[PDB]
Amino acid sequence: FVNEGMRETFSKALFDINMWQPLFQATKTGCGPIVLSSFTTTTSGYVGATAGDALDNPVTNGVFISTVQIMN
Amino acid sequence: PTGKLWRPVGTSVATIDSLAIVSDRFGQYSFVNEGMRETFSKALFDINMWQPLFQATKTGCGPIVLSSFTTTTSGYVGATAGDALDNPVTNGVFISTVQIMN
Amino acid sequence: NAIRSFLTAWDDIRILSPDSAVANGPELIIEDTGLCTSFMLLDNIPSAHLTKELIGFTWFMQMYQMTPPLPEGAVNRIVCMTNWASLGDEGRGLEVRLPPPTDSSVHAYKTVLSRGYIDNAQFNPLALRSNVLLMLLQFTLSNLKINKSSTFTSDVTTITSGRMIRAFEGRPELLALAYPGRAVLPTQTKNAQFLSTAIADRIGRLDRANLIGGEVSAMVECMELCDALTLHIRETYIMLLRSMHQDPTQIVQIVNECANNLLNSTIPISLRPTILCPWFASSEDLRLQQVMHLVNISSNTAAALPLVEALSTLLRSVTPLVLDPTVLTNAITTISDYAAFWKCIASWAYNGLVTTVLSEDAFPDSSQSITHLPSMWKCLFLTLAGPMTSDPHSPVKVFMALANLLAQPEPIAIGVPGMHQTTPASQFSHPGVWPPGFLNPQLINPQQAPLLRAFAEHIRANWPQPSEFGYGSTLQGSANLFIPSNRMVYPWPNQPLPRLTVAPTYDSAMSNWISTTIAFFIRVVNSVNMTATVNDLTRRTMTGVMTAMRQVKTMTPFYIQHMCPTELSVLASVTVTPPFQVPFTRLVQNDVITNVLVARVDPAQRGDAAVDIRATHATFAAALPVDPAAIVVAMLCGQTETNLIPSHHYGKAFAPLFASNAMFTRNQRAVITREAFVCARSAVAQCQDAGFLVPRPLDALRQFDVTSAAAAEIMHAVNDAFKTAFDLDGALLDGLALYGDPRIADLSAAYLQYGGNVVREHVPPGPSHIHRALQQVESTFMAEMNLFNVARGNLYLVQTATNGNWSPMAPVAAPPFVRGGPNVRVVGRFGTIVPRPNGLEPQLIDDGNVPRDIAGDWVYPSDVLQVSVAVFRDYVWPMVKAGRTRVLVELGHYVYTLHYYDPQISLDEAPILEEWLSKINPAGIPPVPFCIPIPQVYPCITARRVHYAFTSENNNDSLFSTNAASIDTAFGENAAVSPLRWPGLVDPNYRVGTNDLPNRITLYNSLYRYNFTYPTLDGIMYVRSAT
Amino acid sequence: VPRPNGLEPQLIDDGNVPRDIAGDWVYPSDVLQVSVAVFRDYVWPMVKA
Amino acid sequence: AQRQFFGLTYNFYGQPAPLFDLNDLQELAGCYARPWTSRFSHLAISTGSLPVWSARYPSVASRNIVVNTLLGAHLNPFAGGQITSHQGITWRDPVLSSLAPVPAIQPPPVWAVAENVLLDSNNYPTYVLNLSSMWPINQDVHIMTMWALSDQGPIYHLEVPVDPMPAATTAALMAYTGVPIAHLAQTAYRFAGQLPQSPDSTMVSTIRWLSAIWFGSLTGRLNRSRTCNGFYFEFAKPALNPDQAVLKWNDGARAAPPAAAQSSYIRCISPHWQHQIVEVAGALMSQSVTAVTGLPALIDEATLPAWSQGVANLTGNGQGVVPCLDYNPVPMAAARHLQWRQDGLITAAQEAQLNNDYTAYALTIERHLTAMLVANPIAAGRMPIQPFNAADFGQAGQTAAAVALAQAMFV
Repeated sequence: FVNEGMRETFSKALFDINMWQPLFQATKTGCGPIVLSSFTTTTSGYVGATAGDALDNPVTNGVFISTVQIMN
Repeated sequence: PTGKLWRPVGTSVATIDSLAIVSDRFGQYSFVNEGMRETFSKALFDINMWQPLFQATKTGCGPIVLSSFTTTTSGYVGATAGDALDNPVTNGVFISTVQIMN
Repeated sequence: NAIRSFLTAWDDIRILSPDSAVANGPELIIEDTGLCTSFMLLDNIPSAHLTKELIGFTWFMQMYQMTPPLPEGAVNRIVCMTNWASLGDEGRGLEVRLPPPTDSSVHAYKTVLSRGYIDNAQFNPLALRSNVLLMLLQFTLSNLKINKSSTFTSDVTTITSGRMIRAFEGRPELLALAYPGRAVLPTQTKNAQFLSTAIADRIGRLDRANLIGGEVSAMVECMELCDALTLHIRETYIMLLRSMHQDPTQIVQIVNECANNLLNSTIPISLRPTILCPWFASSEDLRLQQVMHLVNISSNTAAALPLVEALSTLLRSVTPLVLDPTVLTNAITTISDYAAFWKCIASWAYNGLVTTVLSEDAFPDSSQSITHLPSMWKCLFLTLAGPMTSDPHSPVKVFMALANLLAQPEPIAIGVPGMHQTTPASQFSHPGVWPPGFLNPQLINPQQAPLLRAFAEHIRANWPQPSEFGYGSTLQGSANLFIPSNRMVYPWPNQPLPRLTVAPTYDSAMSNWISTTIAFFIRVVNSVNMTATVNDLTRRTMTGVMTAMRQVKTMTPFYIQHMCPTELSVLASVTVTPPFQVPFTRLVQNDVITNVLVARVDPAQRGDAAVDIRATHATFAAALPVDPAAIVVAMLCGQTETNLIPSHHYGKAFAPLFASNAMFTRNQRAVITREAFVCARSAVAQCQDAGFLVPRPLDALRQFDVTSAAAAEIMHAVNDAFKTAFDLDGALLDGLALYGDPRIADLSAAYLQYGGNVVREHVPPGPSHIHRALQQVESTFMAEMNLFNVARGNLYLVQTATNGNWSPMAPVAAPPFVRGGPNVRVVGRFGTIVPRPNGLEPQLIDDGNVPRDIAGDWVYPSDVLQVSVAVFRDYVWPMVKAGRTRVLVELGHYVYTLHYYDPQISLDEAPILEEWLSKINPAGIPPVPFCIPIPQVYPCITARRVHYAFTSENNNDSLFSTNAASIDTAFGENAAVSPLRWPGLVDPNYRVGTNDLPNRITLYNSLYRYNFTYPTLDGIMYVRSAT
Repeated sequence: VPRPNGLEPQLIDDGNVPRDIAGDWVYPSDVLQVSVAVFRDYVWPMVKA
Repeated sequence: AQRQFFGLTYNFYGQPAPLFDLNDLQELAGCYARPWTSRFSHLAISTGSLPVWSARYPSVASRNIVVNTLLGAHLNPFAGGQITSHQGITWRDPVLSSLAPVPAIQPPPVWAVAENVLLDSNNYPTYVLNLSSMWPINQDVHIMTMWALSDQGPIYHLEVPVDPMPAATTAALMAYTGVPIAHLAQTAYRFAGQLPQSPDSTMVSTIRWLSAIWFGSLTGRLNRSRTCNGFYFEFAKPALNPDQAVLKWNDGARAAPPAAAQSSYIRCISPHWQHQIVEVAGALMSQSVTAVTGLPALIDEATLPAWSQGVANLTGNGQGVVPCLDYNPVPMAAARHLQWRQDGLITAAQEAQLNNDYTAYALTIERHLTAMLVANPIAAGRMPIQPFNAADFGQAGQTAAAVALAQAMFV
């Protein structure tokens, strides 16, 4: 799960990169602006640290990032 | 979302270039993401606390609500037209430059 | 009548507008200029003739007396009576006239299940919510009218001088009532004191001139008295109308498009501040109207057939195509009316409500050979005519007919289990039964069964490819279910009418079919096998005839592929009943609609699974038998009139059609079926405990669980009420209450395709204005039931011999004893008295089941009291008359009826009561009888009288005021005129348009008198012109 | 198409955009056949003038 | 009631006399040469969808654009006190009805041709002393003022209170249901132009609530699934007559009253308003309100033409002014379709579809006006087109801010 504040970071990190947009095109590197909404998803279920406690966090259409994504 | 808010500019469909930082007579509305309100609230909260001493000494000017410096605009909010296109926010809470000043 | 005439430009001839009835229109516009009310202040007990004192005003010498605006005299209640001050042209025969609380209001509560067993003197307590819902539904419908604005006259009566009041020519008596406070004679008397605090300003009309067209205003703001409930119902109906208003100007385009430009017109329409054309129904609605006709027709084929001939007429009476075998006969004869046909094209327009199958006679008995000539011909006619039908199973039945005939020369195995090459062709009528060999020609062998592998090969690659085309206008509203909006589905491939030539007239889909088939059979009648019985000469004569047919120059194949779509496209718009049409399918097997069905509730939530009766019939739609032998002729000889400019022809024909405003009757009967539905579904969904989500403002009223059979009556009462209110023709909504469960949730029509797939068109009725009002009314009935005589709360029966003050209605003293209180015993079911041998006194059977004794105080659930009144009246009732026992009957609500008496005439109440007990029985209780003392104006020595009844809740809210003609009252329960009823007239903080509705029916409101004009189009209509 | 309070009746031109009678018209004969009733009542009184 | 309308005469665009000749006086529809209560006269009788425009009047706003310079050319009163006369044409008497040729024996003084003459209204004492008769003239002059204070589209005024629609408003509005925006402009105008009404009259707060309720629909904010209070405007296909609006009533999920007042003047920079009966209707439908109730505040000097700079009591520059958010038809409707897709009214395929079907329609509007301005220049005499220049037609100003105003006007 990508709790509210943890999106602040990855957004604040990507925000500081998007800033350099004019230099990415100029030098043909990069690959377009990096939206954090490209690494996440909209699954829904119970989200906790263990079956026991995850049972008390029914989240619907929350925004989670899969492992292989947490990689990119 | 984060950054300044943008809105479609000129003739055409919304697109990555339709957008333009919605600036104006007040400066540019920059979005006030959830956590960044925690700070300005935590800062104002520590001031409101001293309410009884502000009246006593006729200084101050009433309690400072953070909802007096913001607004409820809506548009796309990003760091650049390209990426701001993926953050359509409706009636978000932005604080204009001249306000970010007060 | 939306359209009245249509002077056609080219012809210059004014076409004026005109088991299945002729759909007429709903009486959508009724209006009365009289007071907008249905709660009069009828006085009950007349006044004891006081000595006037202050008489009328004195202008110079004359002395002007004015009629007392409010009811005066002893006790004046608020007796409910729809259109009591109605001063308009007419009223939808159906109202609510309840007699003052002093009479048996019982009758008005006997619709639903009451009729039959209940004595005319008592209502059914068990069916009360069901009977109050229907009672209000008539109080609504009754009040569904528009408020013409009448003619004002500047009032010059001092206090109110300057204010523009309203005339009231019909009966000047109203002018008095209409504006209370206007010229109030200072005669200090309850009434006069109140009317004195009336704001001079509130009286008359509010706004200034406004949209003054000509000299009359478009819509004024009269202020006259008008019970918020009635004012709110009408303010709903005004909306119901506006809702379905149709922009008059757009009407030109609707006709222009609905006719495909063949006919183009122009209709000048003076736009005004007011104007109202209730001719438009949204596609959102039209679909609930479609699935609606689907319910009334049901499995009944006789009611569906009227629809396909209605079209079979219009079609033929408009086609440029003229069928005639003269040419065919000649051609054939050398070497040797067509309802069937027209009831095959009009059959496609309803392919889904009634398919057209091939008469079983057509098929050649599977036990017959192909060598048998009469047989092989009965087969050739069964092919040439095959595609012409709308049976999803024709491509098979056809192929099968030949698989039958030559069962021995071409003995090919049939895949479908339990079936053999010799199975009667007809028999195959399910996408399952289809032979695999037919589904894939490859399976058959060229040399094993030559003819078949060649015949299936033929059909697999020749049977016309279905198609479609748009139709009607886009500003219309689909009204069709399965196939895309305003756009039909045609059997053969269609194309824009090309300039007649040798090309399009031999290249049509049907030309190919007619051709390649005759081609194929010519090789069959020439088979080596034929030799067995076919002569060499006669075998040639066969090729001679079948070739005549093939080469005959028929012009229908071209019509059925270029000119026939343009007719249906149009004809499918000028019909009071739009075309129901399930998608066509050629050989795609698993997807060929097996069944079509209407569901009165999605299977999921459908308790008591009940399929749609339609399922019983073999083919999904009413199987109408069409004879191949006939259709083939029609198909093989359709020459058109020598001179023929398609433009001018179709033009002249579709002219008379758009002259009859039958296109708008459809939109109108539609918006009323959606009203009668969102209202029916609600009323039956409110009487059952579970069932469809509908606000239940009347859940407190006692009502047993309505079964399936019971609903059909709450359903006939609702459906039958609507028809009477809007005087409609045929079915409407009774289709729902004539079979299946009248307890409908949300209608939906769905067809299942053999490929195991169910497409289901849900059709939820968009917000019913009528119903929105009804709900608000039911909601009001709770906070104001006394105005309908019904009273809430239990009835106490403690005997009280006081000679003092009484008010059974709102008793000030504390409840004799609460139910779960100390020492009170609830009487057990049956309420059985148990006589006791020897000295011991008779004792009542306790609820705890252990018999207790009578002396004391019991709580009688009305249910028990009604199943033993005889035992009650002979054991506990007497024990009550003697101050020994105190009963407490429990009735949630009921119809009370009080009788006023002289506080000075000492009379016991027991008799006036048992008159009651006497009529109580299981089948129903008579109105509870309270006895209130007429409020005396002068101190009078009252007489001792014993009373027995009185309620727990205060139910004297009905009581409007007592002794309006006096400076006050000395004895009876005195009641000054409550300002609350008139927040508009009295209170300075009123707000034009503000109600109270859910809680308290206000009297002097602020209605909005309208002045609508009904434009009635009649324009010129130019055709297209050759070119 | 007729026009309100004293305005020239527009003659629906070819492009399908009503134009006005006081001018120069080209009448595709066929048109004139399914239309005379009109021609004679609005354009004719015009040609004479 | 109300009597104190501050006006402003039309601009000359650098031309000698006012852009109109003698023939314009005896061609106006309705009442002879009476310019008062005209505007929506040639539309009194609807024949079809096709916009009413002839040879001399090449467009929809052509009828009004002409009655404007013709109006100002004969407005010495309120700005001088006299009656005067322009080219031998004057009013009959003090009531100011139709225009007849200068009466003999006692002819009025010749009007001194001048550009942009400030109207004070109180300067003509006869007006207040005869209000109930010459009332329409107040509504009309107000129109000319809103049209004069702009070189690109009439500047009307939206508002919407902080609280929900009154109880008398909701009952009055449920009568203009099946009525196109083209007709709502006709019923609105014909209302406030025949009898002195009050600023707080029921029909005034409802017609204003009907105008601002129309803007949200025009922006897409108030569609089929988001009503202001049960009222909206369903739009048809742009390729199948987009002029059709109609005030449909539903029972869906209403919006919510804004935190504060959203008073704001709006304009249509794109010269498209000229031929669009929908834009001209939306403008004049709002002007009917600011007529009975003078300007709620002053107009922003931010942009506007070079002649409306610092007017007497119309356009200011201080803090008592209200910003003017001007838009452009094409980008506005392009953003209007985008709103429908957001909530799920149209498919993501009909998003880029309705844009091509509309931009093609708005192209017809452009191809028409450009071809008319060349045919009818400006130095010729009249001004049925109003010289807009071909360098524009697609330079959308702060249209993106007008859309953000609708989102804020209905939260």
